[PDB]
Amino acid sequence: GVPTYGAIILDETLENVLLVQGYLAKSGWGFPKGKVNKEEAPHDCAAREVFEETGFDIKDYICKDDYIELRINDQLARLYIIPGIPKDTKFNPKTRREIRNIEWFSIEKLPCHRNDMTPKSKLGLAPNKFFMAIPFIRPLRDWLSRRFG
Ligand SMILES: Cc1cc(=O)oc2c(CN(C)C)c(O)ccc12
Repeated sequence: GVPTYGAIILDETLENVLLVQGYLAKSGWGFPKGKVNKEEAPHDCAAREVFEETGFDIKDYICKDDYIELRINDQLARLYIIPGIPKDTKFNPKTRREIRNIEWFSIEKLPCHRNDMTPKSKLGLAPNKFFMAIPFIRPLRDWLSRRFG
């Protein structure tokens, strides 16, 4: 699979993160990210995708050692961690055809797994509008514990 790069943007308090809402197959909330072009560097893909989806340029903020990276069905996804962005920042997707909304969310109130259906005696997971973000929440919390306390 083709690797994807993007960003976990936090506010000044480290309480809140920035999520984007897609359409159709991407109909819930996730971190801004996308597939890398041929010969494009990780950090440049990250800045490009985040800019298309939020109107915020992260080029001069990226720390090349500061990221979280997961494999998800044999696709690599790396999100660079960008702390200290004020909540009064104007965001503005370029691609209005891809992005329905942008909003800040409380990290402690976000879920880190989806719920089962054992109250109903049925296998699988109940739907969750944070499906795309969920895998990154627990790594993010641990990474923040370590780097800050
Ligand atoms: C929209 C856009 C196109 C592109 O190819 O690269 C970008 C980069 C990366 N460097 C500067 C080339 C940005 O930092 C910010 C925006 C873009």
